[PDB]
Amino acid sequence: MFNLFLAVFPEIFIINATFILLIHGVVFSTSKKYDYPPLASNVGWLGLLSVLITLLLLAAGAPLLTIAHLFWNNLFRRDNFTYFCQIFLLLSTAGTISMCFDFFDQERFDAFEFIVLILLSTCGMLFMISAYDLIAMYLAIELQSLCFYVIAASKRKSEFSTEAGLKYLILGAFSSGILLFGCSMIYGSTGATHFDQLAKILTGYEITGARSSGIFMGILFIAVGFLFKITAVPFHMWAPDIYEGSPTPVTAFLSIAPKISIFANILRVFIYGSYGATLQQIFFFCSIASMILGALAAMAQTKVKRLLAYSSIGHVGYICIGFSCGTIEGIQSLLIGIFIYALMTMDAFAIVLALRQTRVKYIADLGALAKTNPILAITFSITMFSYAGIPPLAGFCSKFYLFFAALGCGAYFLALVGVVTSVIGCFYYIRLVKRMFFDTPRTWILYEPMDRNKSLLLAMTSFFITLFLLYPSPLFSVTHQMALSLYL
Amino acid sequence: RRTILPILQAEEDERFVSEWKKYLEYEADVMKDVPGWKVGENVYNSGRWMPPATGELRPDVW
Amino acid sequence: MMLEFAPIFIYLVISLLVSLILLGVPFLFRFDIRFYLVSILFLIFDLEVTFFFPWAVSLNKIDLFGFWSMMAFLFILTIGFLYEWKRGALDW
Amino acid sequence: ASGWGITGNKGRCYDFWMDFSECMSHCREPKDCTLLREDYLECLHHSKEFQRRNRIYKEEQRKL
Amino acid sequence: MDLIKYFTFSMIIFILGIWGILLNRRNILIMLMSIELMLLAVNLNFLVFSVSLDDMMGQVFALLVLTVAAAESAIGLAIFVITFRVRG
Amino acid sequence: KEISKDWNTVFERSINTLFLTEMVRGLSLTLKYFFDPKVTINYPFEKGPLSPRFRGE
Amino acid sequence: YIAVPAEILGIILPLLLGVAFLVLAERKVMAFVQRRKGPDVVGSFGLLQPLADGLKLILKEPISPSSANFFLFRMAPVATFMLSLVAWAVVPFDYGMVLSDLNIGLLYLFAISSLGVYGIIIAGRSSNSKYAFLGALRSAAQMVSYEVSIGLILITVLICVGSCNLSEIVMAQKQIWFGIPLFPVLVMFFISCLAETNRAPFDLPEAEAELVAGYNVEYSSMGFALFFLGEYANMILMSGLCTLFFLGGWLPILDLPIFKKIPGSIWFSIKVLFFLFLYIWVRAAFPRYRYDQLMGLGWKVFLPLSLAWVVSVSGLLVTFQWLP
Amino acid sequence: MILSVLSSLALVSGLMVVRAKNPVHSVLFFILVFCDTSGLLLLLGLDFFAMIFLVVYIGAIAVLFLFVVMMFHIPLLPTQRNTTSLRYTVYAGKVRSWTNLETLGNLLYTYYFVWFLVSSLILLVAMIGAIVLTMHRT
Amino acid sequence: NFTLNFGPQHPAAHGVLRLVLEMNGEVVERAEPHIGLLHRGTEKLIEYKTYLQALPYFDRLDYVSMMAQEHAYSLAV
Amino acid sequence: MNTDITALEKAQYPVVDRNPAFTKVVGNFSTLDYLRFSTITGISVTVGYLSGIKPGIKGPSMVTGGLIGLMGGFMYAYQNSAGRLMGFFPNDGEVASYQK
Amino acid sequence: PVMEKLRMFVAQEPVVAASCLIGGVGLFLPAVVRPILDSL
Amino acid sequence: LVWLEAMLPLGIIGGMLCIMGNSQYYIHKAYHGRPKHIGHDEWDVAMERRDKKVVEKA
Ligand SMILES: CCCCCCCCCCCCCCCCCC(=O)O[C@@H](COC(=O)CCCCCCCCCCCCCCC)COP(=O)(O)OCC[N+](C)(C)C
Ligand SMILES: CCCCCCCCCCCCCCCCCCCC(=O)O[C@H](COC(=O)CCCCCCCCCCCCCC)COP(=O)(O)OCCN
Repeated sequence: MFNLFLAVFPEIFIINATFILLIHGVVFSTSKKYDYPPLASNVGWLGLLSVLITLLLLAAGAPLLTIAHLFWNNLFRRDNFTYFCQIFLLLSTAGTISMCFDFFDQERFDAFEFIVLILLSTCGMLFMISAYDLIAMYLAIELQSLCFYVIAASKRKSEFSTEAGLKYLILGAFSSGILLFGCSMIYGSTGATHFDQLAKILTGYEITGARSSGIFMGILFIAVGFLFKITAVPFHMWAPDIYEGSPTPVTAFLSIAPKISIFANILRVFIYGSYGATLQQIFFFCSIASMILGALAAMAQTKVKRLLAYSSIGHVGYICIGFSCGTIEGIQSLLIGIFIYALMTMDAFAIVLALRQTRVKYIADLGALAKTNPILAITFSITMFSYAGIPPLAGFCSKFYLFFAALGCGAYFLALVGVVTSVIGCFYYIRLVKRMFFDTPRTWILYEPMDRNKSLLLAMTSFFITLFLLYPSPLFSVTHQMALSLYL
Repeated sequence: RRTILPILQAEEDERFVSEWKKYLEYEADVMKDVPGWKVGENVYNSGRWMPPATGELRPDVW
Repeated sequence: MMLEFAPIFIYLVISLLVSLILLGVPFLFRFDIRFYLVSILFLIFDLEVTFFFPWAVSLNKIDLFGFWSMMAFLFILTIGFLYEWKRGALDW
Repeated sequence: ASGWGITGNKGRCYDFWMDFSECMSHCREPKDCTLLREDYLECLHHSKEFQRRNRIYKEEQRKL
Repeated sequence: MDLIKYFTFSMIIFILGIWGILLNRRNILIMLMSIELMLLAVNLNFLVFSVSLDDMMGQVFALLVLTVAAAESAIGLAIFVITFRVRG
Repeated sequence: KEISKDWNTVFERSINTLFLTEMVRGLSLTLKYFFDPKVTINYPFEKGPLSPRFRGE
Repeated sequence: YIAVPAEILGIILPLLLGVAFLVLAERKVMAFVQRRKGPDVVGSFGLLQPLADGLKLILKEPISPSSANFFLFRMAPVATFMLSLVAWAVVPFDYGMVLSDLNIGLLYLFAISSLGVYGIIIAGRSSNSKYAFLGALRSAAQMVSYEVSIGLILITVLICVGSCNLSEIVMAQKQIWFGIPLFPVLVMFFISCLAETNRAPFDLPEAEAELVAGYNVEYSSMGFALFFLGEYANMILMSGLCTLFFLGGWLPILDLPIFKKIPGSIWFSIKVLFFLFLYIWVRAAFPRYRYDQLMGLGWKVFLPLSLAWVVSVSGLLVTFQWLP
Repeated sequence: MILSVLSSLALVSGLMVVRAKNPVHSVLFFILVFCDTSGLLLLLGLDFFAMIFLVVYIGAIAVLFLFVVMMFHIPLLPTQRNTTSLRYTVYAGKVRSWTNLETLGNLLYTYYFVWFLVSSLILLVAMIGAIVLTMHRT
Repeated sequence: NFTLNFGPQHPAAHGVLRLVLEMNGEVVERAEPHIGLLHRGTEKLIEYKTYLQALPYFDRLDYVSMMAQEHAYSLAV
Repeated sequence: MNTDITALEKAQYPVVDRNPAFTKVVGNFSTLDYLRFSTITGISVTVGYLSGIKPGIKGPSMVTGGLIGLMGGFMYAYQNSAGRLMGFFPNDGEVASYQK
Repeated sequence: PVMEKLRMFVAQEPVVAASCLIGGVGLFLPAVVRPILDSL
Repeated sequence: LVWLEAMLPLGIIGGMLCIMGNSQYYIHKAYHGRPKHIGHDEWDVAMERRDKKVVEKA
């Protein structure tokens, strides 16, 4: 009876710790004895400890978590792919929550509900990766969606935060409605909400032999909703505004934690529920458009957060290249690109949060940064080059293997567009470089020193980026095992 | 109620077979041209029989 | 089994007619947040009632499992309501 | 497909789906018993029966 | 033929909600009603499909969708009243 | 610091404030007067008492 | 199938005259509690007083400019009155003395009660006043708040019987009423029905709405009276709900097979009028309750306690396998 | 014919929702859309959902919207000559026939109980979010 | 903030009471009563009448404690 | 309810009590399980104390961290003990204990 | 000890303490009494 | 004794409450010939339909 729950401890524990943190915060934030203490950093440290403990629980249950798989079959199906995806998403969440501690006390934002909502959205993401049915898929999407709608509008003094939160709300609600309408007809035309039986009724007959106007258009609507979820061009109506308006730690959690889970979800849907080979076309054109428009639009931006938003869109296109070529190498390149992009995004947002102590807004404020803090300047330049794809760094390997996967399937146009978009993409990255090493403005902005957690995370990520090409075997082997575990 | 239905099911079967042979002789009557019509056959390739479908979803509530 | 709603429809039509004939006799002669908060709490604690309704009726069929799942649901909403209570937003 | 009926007895198409799934459980090529898949699909919607009745009504109509 | 009528009615409600949310970029109130209309249309799709197939996975998920609809409406009006506090 | 912290008396007070003992005691008083004879007088037939010193017409 | 309208009229007209005589009973009982007589001159014992009141209200000029869109103000009384009547289409008086036989008929009652909030809201909004609308909104918030306690108590009742059908609920009370074990739950349900109709010490929202304004709004002569009629019909309905659920709906109270001459149709009516008498007693025995503490009470002493009662009933029934 | 007029009136109300002149009338037509939808579900044979639509949509969501608005201002061909008499009724299964409520509760809290707890977590997210944003308490 | 006014006619406010008060929406911030609605003019009338003719004015001042004011006037005399 | 605890990937190691009761696996805690439980609880308590000095809540933070650490360490120890009995873990001790 | 604080809490909040007591009874009956009567 | 005057309006409203039910009961019995069943399930409506058909045939 109780031992049938050995496969859900990494989630039951995080829920219980979330409840304990919420209770402790609400009890001791209104105590007159301590005079309404600012227990946001306390709740944040306890939440980081809880995330570490549930990561330890998840890591040591590799032989476990596959028991009572018949009992849990209707609800979720977790396997080697799900195990690694969860163990990486939880690490990303831990890093994000760790690098935002100074944000709580530097600008006096002691709202512990931020941390509990991070934790609960992370629980929703952990549900999403294990989700193996349309209903659980949609519910796990909605958990993180509502958590982020609440969190984005948390800072209720700036017109950017509120308007960005409202735009995110409306766009996410429309995307969720589109996706749910898509799932409704796939249920209607076949029954069989479960993924296991959805991958068996559609494999029997190809879409070319006979045309089913329900399943095809439901699959199309599901794909459209998912592309809205990851903000893939042309479904990028407000994403730069969302990333600019939202608070910096929120945007740090976004574009890493949500995208990983949504991409795992899209992998599960694409591999099983798609046998008509009609999602190759929708991913093809949309990824090409994302590549081109991200490369051509990030060069015209003068702020920092908008540039990171458009770089995220471009990297989403680069990763989506892997969906068009459906092979083991394509999925391997996709997952490796996701991993490298997650590390580089964490490093870049650590940079942005570091200069947030003095309210950095534009790209010209970080002028002559090689004089005040040379080592931070070097770190930022290295991270920017890693974004660019320069060979002697991580990020070049991901683009390399994505191009290899694209050429493996004979999508020769994908390789050419990838090359040209990379060529333009590196240009404005180097443009960012010039204003930060070479030309010195008349007025210099002075940045106060950083704290230990952000510095440690930044140093670890910087040494990972530079020295990745020396020893990349473990990542490649993890990714090859994960790609094959979708079937066996 | 479980010791009463075999006779009610029996009379329902009688009525249904009466209506079914009437409809079969009606269908064989209209279709004498266009050779290739096998009159009444099981559309189920497995051979299992189910009641004739009607385009009225949930009819047993009104 | 569901023909018993047409009487409701006819009753509603006749009640509307009676209301009309009752109203026609003489003829023939700024913002508060607390309101939003109480509405939200009502919505949240009305969804739980809509969830309770299938649980109570079918509680016989399900022993020691549905009961404990509903108890976990109640515990989650009780944690929510406890956070509601201490934070304020519940008194005027 | 799931097997939980509305009235509380069983899905009217559950037996056909289970027969199809059992055939596919030991058939590495889907073409061998695509007949069962067709039976399950047209058990959901009754497409073929409705087409036949449409043909009957067309034979009625052409007599004009 | 009633399944066709049901599906067409729900689809027209869906496209009408899309129409409502697309036109007025500023109302911010009609958008929420249009989103609710979209959710309503999808709920009717699920329930009608569940009745037609005599399968129960349609009504369970339709009932669960109401929680999402209510939560989205609550958060939407919270953000709306926060936004309105700035102006006027 | 007004305190009533005793194991026995906390139970006694927490019951009176929970079973509406004061409300019931104030409610049963009106029912006593419900069955009691009334004090009114039908004016046109019975007049209220006066005094020889009354000041009228 | 043409027999329905006769039943509809037979349910409607006695309800209206019962509302009139319930107003008369209110006046008379409050008079007797305060050592008075109340309306006695008209009729024999005041029995013709409501008729005189009605004929007086009709024979007056109607103040109906409505100072507004002319539509929303005339539809609010219609909506509240039709709702307070349609809530009566499911009550199982004795055995076949029920108009509609809904297989749920309880979640239906909850829905109908919850829908009876828009009437007062649009009445307040349509009535162009800066305080009447606000008072109507506070009253709506009060009813909305006590709806959840009503629903939890309904769930408590529904757990024991096991089916939503109202007739089966009374059928399940052959052994005991459900009022003997659930007496705290019965008190809670009475207080919630008392506070959800603004007919209680839980009254202040509307009481101050007239004190500070005097109803200097578009006050129709007897078009406004439909609110009063609907409120008293709701009084009667929520008086009968308590004797449907917690008391025996029509079963004899404490009876040996001797007093079988009387039918079950009056066993219901006697309990209904007893609960109405309790309503009047509570009104004329307690002082009014402030809205500041009204909301706090309704949210902090009834929701947690009713939830605890739900939990305890469910746990006790499950433990000993006493479910339906 | 009951379905056609009800669907048409619902469609008209939904159309007037998005092209309304003032938010009050928009919400008023928004209520009528769900009223007609619940009637349509009632015709479909699902009484439970038809009344949950009153309890939730026009019971709490419509009230919430109104509160916010107040302040801050292949088909089978119709030929049926020989089909109304070809209805085969299987009497087995009519004995001990569950309703729309017993069947739903049989498997909502027992087999698919994870999704139920996910919906609970969604409700908790909504409850927390409505408080963090809007507590001015000045 | 709005400034609504009292003056209810039922005897709740003991009648003849006019109260113009400013509230903060729900909480009153300042109440300014407007007395003078019952200024008969007794003080001016007493001067025109004998010490005995002026006694019944004192019954009409505080008309729930009629013999209390007569007591004060008699003691003064 | 119908419960079947059968792992997709079978245990590579000998299995004892394929469905172990809660009390027995709690009673199967070895010295390593107690050590890891203790170190997890101690780390959690230390983090709770250290973090909650700036807000001033030094004791309540300790208690919260202690509760979190107790729950996490107990879950980890139970998982290890179960996987040992289920056979997923090296379990060289109670396989010998089973024989005698 | 905890008894003083618990009793002071019960004195100040009667409804919350009563609700907790009844809920604890209703949760203790099926979690403790039920297994011991299951085994007769 | 003296308090019966207050109970007369209660008696009137109770009597009209009981005739409320009795009216619809007598109307339904008059034309249908039977009182209304407490539980109408699909099985009960199925036998009602079949009984109507067999009575019509006979
Ligand atoms: C049991 C099920 C779960 C129950 C909890 C679930 C809900 C979560 C609630 C978590 C928050 C609860 C936090 C409050 C608990 C009581 C707080 C407390 O005990 O601290 C007391 C007293 O506590 C202590 O003194 C010692 C307590 C800590 C020592 C024990 C550490 C915990 C060890 C392991 C945890 C227990 C074992 C695991 C559970 C069995 C107050 O001391 P101070 O006021 O800080 O001291 C004076 C401060 N000043 C100088 C400024 C005036
Ligand atoms: C014979 C047939 C009669 C049928 C009618 C039923 C009787 C109706 C009698 C009604 C008479 C009184 C009506 C007055 C109406 C207004 C009174 C409300 C006052 C009120 O709400 O007080 C609250 C307590 O009420 C409550 O708590 C009430 C709920 C009762 C709780 C249960 C009490 C015992 C529980 C024991 C359970 C035993 C079973 C365990 C297995 C808390 O008042 P406060 O404000 O001072 O509190 C401080 C917190 N801010």
